[PDB]
Amino acid sequence: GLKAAQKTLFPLRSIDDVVRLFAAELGREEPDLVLLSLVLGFVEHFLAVNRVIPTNVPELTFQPSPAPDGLTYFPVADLSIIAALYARFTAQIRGAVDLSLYPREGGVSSRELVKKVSDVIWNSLSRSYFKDRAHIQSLFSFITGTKLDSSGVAFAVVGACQALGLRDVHLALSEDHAWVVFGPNGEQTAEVTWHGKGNEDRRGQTVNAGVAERSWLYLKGSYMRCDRKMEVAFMVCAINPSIDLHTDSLELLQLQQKLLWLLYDLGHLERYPMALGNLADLEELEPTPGRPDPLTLYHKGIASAKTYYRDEHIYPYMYLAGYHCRNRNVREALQAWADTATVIQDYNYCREDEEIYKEFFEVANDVIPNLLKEAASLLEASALQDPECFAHLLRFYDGICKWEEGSPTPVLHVGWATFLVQSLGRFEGQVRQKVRIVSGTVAGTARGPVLTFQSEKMKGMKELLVATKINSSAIKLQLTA
Ligand SMILES: CNC(=O)O[C@H]1CCC[C@@H]1[C@]1(C2CCN(CC3CN(c4ccc(S(=O)(=O)c5ccncc5)cc4)C3)CC2)CN(C)Cc2ccccc21
Repeated sequence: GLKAAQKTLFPLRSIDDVVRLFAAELGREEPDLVLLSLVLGFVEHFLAVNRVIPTNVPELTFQPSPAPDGLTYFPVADLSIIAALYARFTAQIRGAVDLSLYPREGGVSSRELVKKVSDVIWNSLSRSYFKDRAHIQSLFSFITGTKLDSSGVAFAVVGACQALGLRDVHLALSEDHAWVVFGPNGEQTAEVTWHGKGNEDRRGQTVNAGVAERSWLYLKGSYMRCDRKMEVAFMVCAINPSIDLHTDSLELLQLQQKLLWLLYDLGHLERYPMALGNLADLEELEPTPGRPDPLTLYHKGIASAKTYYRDEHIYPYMYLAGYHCRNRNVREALQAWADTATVIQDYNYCREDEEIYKEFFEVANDVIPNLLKEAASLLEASALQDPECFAHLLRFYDGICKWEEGSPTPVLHVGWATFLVQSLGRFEGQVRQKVRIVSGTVAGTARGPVLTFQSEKMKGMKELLVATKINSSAIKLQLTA
């Protein structure tokens, strides 16, 4: 329930008031996920979902404040409103799950109980709604509009488990999926939501099969296993400032930025590489004085991935590659994309890994080709004369070819092939020839750029890629084989 220490910080008439609430709750032994998710959901609703202030609705009020170029109206999170919704949730879950009927062997939650709570959330949801709809992540959505996005279901199951007093059930995240972790050592996995559009219902099942499959979706087992603090972080990263496709709520941007700096300072993003990248993106738009540069943050994310996740994550490098791409840094962007490909090389492409495929596809056949086309125009009155770029480009295609190896479905098709030739061509033979494609001569040590191919496809083409004249026939045929 809501304790006196929580209720005294209400009402929340500003961003700074909401941050105070989070700061307090993060200090608590067990931060209340339900309360924090409801508050965020409440403010997001009026700052992005429906910005029109209600004319008839009493008891609901707005707080005027000076804006940095007139006035801004913030939704006042009243204790009456937030507690009413909090009460509705706890009522709904407690009045559906009979704890007496389940034996809590030394506090450890049984698989049967986990599945029950998972079913309560699942069966409460609307029969038909657009699953990729924005602002349907928070518990405010589950209560007010009974709609939740894919990862939102998993967050709710964890929030609901917490309400029931089950302090061992936690959120488990990958880079494109969410599930639950529980057990006496927290080694029992349970699917509690769906993935993609029409890929069957694996709910209630274990994650073991996807981990063994070497699929990017279950990150070969080196996925995030949240604590209550990392769950709060997820919640903050889940803030959606999008009003529409081209505009954003400044208050929700300013709110997500402040909450992430708070989380950072208590060291709660040290195991969340994608959060460091999100904070970096926000620091790029409106940098807060005193705080580190976006590049410091982009690399803190990469550092986190290498330290706590065996350097098996893709987005930390994508976040950096995007920043350099935005800043037209070409070599640095192509370096970062080549690093991304080195990670995906020891993964196998499975049907459910479609999101990361679409990402590599856009960079290989749209983003990189545009950067090189732009680079070519700027030459006529530099990165196309740098041999390191051409090495990075080839290392990028090396990782993708290596990824395809051992995969049940092919990655590279004739569509990838055309853009390889085009991109190779953007570099003059003289520049291409400077890159030495060496397999190595002596293993270890005793007491122009150099590149080694890991993939068979790229190895078989080493001589073709470096030739003065490009044989489109052979290069296309070898990449697609
Ligand atoms: C923010 N951290 C986080 O955990 O946000 C959670 C919170 C709620 C769900 C959400 C998420 C994430 C969202 C972030 N993307 C990562 C972002 C970073 N990208 C990114 C992709 C490509 C490039 S590029 O360089 O190739 C490029 C640049 C320019 N033009 C073309 C291409 C640059 C940047 C996407 C990851 C998923 C949502 N998701 C649907 C389910 C989910 C599931 C588990 C964990 C998190 C999440």
